Amino acid sequence: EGESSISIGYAQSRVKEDGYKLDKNPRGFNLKYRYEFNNDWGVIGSFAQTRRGFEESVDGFKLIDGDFKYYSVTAGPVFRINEYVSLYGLLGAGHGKAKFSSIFGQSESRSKTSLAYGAGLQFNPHPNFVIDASYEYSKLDDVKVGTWMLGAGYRF
Repeated sequence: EGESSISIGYAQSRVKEDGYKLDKNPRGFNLKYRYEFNNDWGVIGSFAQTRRGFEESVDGFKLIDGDFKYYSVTAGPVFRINEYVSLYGLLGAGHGKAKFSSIFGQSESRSKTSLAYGAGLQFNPHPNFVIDASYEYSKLDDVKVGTWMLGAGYRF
């Protein structure tokens, strides 16, 4: 196969809420995979996932929590700008999953569909050091979602 690069970073999605957490930022991880690095052209895929997890505390306002997970996947073309920098765009869709805890002969689950788009760039200050910066945003009529990713990887 062609040359591939592995990069990892932290992923957080800012969401509007009544007062959950301070920055309303959930904890998640983003794994990036690049196929056909070549030089003239290439492609890049972005994967991210997160889950609510706040320590129990008595505020009197209860905790929304929700015990749910959010997944999103995007992909797009990559074009080198100079001799060590490239610009690429991410396009796809975001999905959310939720499960209710109860005892029944069957289980119940619901899914949601949202648009996913964003942009990212690759910067290599050193041959063996690459910094990846990508972000994603979903457009909902009532819910506004802001997501950013920060990490680094190595070229293989």
